[PDB]
Amino acid sequence: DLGKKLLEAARAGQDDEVRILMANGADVNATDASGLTPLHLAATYGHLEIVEVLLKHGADVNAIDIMGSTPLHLAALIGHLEIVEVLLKHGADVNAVDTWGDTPLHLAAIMGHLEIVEVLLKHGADVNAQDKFGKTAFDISIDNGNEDLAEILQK
Amino acid sequence: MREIVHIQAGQCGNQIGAKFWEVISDEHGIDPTGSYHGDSDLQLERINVYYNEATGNKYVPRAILVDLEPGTMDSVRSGPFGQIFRPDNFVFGQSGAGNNWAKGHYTEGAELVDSVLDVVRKESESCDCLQGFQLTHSLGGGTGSGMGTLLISKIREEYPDRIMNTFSVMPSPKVSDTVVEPYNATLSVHQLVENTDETYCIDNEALYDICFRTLKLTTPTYGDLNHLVSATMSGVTTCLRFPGQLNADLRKLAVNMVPFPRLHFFMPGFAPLTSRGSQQYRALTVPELTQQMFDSKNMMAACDPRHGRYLTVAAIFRGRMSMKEVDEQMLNVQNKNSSYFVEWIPNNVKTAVCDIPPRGLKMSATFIGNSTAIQELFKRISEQFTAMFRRKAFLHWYTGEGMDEMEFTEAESNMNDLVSEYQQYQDATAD
Amino acid sequence: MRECISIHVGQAGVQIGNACWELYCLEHGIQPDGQMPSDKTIGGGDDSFNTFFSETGAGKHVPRAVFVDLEPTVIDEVRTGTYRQLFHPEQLITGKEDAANNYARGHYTIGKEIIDLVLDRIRKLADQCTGLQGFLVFHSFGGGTGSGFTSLLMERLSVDYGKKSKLEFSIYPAPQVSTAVVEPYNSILTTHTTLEHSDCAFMVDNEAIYDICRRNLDIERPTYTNLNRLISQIVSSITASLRFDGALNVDLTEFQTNLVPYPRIHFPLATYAPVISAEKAYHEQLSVAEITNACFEPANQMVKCDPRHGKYMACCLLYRGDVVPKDVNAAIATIKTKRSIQFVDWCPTGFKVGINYQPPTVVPGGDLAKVQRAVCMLSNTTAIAEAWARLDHKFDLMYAKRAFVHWYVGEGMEEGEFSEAREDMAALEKDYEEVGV
Ligand SMILES: Nc1nc2c(ncn2[C@@H]2O[C@H](COP(=O)(O)OP(=O)(O)OP(=O)(O)O)[C@@H](O)[C@H]2O)c(=O)[nH]1
Ligand SMILES: Nc1nc2c(ncn2[C@@H]2O[C@H](COP(=O)(O)OP(=O)(O)O)[C@@H](O)[C@H]2O)c(=O)[nH]1
Ligand SMILES: [Ca+2]
Ligand SMILES: [Mg+2]
Repeated sequence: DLGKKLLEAARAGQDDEVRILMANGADVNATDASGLTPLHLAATYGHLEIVEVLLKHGADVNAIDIMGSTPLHLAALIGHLEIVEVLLKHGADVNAVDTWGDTPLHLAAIMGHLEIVEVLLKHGADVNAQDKFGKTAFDISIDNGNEDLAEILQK
Repeated sequence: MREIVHIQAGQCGNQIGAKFWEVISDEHGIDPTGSYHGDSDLQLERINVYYNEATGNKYVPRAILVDLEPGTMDSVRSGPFGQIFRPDNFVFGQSGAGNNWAKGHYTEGAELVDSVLDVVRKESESCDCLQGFQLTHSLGGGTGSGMGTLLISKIREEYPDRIMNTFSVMPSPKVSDTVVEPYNATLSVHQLVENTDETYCIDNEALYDICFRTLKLTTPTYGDLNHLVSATMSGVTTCLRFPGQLNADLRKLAVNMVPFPRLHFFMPGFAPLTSRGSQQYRALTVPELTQQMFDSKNMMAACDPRHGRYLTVAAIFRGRMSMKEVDEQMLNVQNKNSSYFVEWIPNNVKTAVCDIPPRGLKMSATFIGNSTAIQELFKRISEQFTAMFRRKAFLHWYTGEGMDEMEFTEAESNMNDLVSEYQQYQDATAD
Repeated sequence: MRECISIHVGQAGVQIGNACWELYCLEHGIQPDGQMPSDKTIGGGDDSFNTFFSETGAGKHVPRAVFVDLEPTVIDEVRTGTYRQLFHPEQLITGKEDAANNYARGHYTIGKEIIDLVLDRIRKLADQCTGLQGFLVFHSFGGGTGSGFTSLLMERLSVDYGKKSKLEFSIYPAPQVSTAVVEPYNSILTTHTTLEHSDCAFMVDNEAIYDICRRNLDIERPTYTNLNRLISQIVSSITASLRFDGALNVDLTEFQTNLVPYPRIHFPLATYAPVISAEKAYHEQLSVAEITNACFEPANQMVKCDPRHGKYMACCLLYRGDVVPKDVNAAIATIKTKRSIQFVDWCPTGFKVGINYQPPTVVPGGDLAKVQRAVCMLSNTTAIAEAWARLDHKFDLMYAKRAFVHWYVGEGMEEGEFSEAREDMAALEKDYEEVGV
């Protein structure tokens, strides 16, 4: 089964292995036990070239795992700015909500990735989106006293 | 209570540790070769607390230098006082821990820890009346945090009756946007609540904020941050290094500052704030020093003290000034801000005056607060930890070194219980 | 002549003891090396000053005193100071590590490592006495050694010297010069465990002494040196009757007879007058009537409280200097009538009077003017219960939250001891209430 090998190659950043596996019928949209796809894993571990490659070969840019995480959630959380822009350019839902009520904006704000916050805002991120506990991204900036983030959210 | 054994672990630990030794050596009139060049008897009265007396009237820091990364060993030697440290007291491994708390605590770091204990023993048995230990480290990395907390636990069981004290620097995405650092800091805070008596929380978030917004440094360097740290560490150890009667050793400081065993994380503050190119800073008055000292902008932890209550406070004024004036201003700030102190600990603010000021200053004031507002710092880290941990991001880096995943849940649970305990005493009344 | 041994425990007891023995030497004419030219019997004798000083064959007069501390810093100053030759060097006893402002360390852990050495050194002084009457014990309430080691010592002394009297001079804490937040704890703990082992205790309120230095002596920010010089002047007035000829309070037993009607309420109040600044060397001399009236002003008391709020059970007036007995009698009569002084119904409503016709000595370097007459009033009044109430309240505020309690349980103390000590204090407050209605 080439799907499990494609998952591993996407996580490990093996560009050539990804290309060979796809040419031999490997399921680009295969999932591991928790619903993570090769695109999820490449976005998590920062392999930009593999992200672009998968998107040109039928990867669902808005796939969700068991917890409702999209690839954009994970790229925003880990802080890969280049991958965030590639995903948005290929139709990623900027306001996707996971099972904790978080949007990519929530996660970029929490982790302090201010440049990613700006990009998400420029692409229509909803500042009124509340997580499961009622918090918007702006609420998180006030409750943490992060003045730099608070300024950005009122640009 | 005399000798203190100083340990610095990891990159941040050795960096601020070296800066500490540079700054207090200058205060005590000690040159990079170890020779006393000073002009005051006060400088030597308590020199034994931090330095050993060597062969030819030479003073050697009672310091132990540790890192899994060899490169920092050479960077220490390259420094101004790099040749004053005992060559026997460098304990350095082969390869760094790669920001992996598990490598520091369980694998690489555990291999090297017995080598460190031997050096600790050799310095300890050489002491006439050992007080305890101070350790400088970061919580965000792998060596300082992972190996540091392992070293603490080992020392604590060999010297269970001595005081364990740490200067622990908290991670901030504003200084290092490395996403596993909330993991490492949370795992370390869990160790520190159980295994240290006193911890100075030095918050990189606060250090950045001060440099950027108050000192107006557009792009702060580690040298800019560490300038604030060295000034703080000099201030909070003043009472240990010069003659005095209040908080004059590590244990008397502890019983004055720690009313509940787990609530031993201190918020330090400093006035005036300077920027390595401080021009001709004019002397501040005692009332100015006193206000600035309780000001959120002067705290080395990113918390608003007005959002909580002070359980205990120690203040140290340095320089030549009217003792009567200090009594009046300290009394006054306690009257003005009476709602920010708990009423069920009477007389919980203690004041020391020290005659010798720090370099380049005629007046300075140092603040040591045990404040329930510190929960803002732990809640910040806890939120970042939970965002990463809920998606199980990079967990295999840790479990791959043998860590159980339940260690992550137990650490998170402990930090949340710590936050609840601060909130409990913040809401208590005397009734 | 019956001997008295003085014991000085911890920093406060040692520093006050140093000030007291300096003043004693000046009053008796003893030089810093122990020589006393006006003493004709060389190598011995039965004079009144021998209650506090023994004699060697070479004419040296040596204090009957032990100094004990758990760290060496303070006692080292005695060993190298002006009176370095005066004391038995084996009666200066130091450990290495102090009690860290923790009663439990003084009483249980650190204190137990030196207690047997102290008792053996005390036995050596006791063996030189022909008729030891007992002990004067100087210590703070607030420190770990002063509180915790003192009560361990008092416990052992009751076993080894069961029939001997034990008197305390105790330093009661004040926030202006306090070194530790837990001082109310240490104060309650030592009071509870010493109460049955002490026959009479004179409390010195550091706040009262502090305010007298500010008001009467024009010292802007008093230090321990200023406080201790005034305290030693007052302690000297209290022990004068033991060291000189006289008819009042002539042995330790008489202190209890005159001042302590029931064993638990054994805390007399001391008042002293006049206190005049050395800057006023040409002050007009105050009369016997003026200094006697001053003894009933709260501002001159060693403990902050209001005796107008209480009832008297005993009152002794000890004069020093140019004092004609008839003038004391007339001054008493005016006070007995004019002022509002209420005794309990079951006590004789009289004043005991002793006069020593030598004026007080002043120490060179001191803050006090010379005076021709002075008075120290010792009274047992229910108003001193106010001092306990203030302490008990600060205790209750912290103990309700169990603040700092872990420091004590960590050093071999059971948490139940806090509750036992506090309930004994509540019973003490009721003891005063039931006498004064
Ligand atoms: N009047 C007076 N009070 C003193 C003096 N020294 C200390 N104190 C008071 O005594 C209390 C502290 O107790 P200390 O005597 O210093 O402590 P210690 O007995 O040496 O015990 P540890 O140091 O804890 O082992 C505080 O309330 C001080 O204000 C002094 O020289 N004179
Ligand atoms: N304030 C300050 N923080 C530092 C310094 N060096 C590293 N850090 C911080 O420490 C964390 C990384 O830990 P580090 O000490 O470099 O890793 P270690 O060598 O494994 O202990 C990051 O949060 C850095 O921002 C320094 O010199 N000053
Ligand atoms: Ca004789
Ligand atoms: Mg002491």
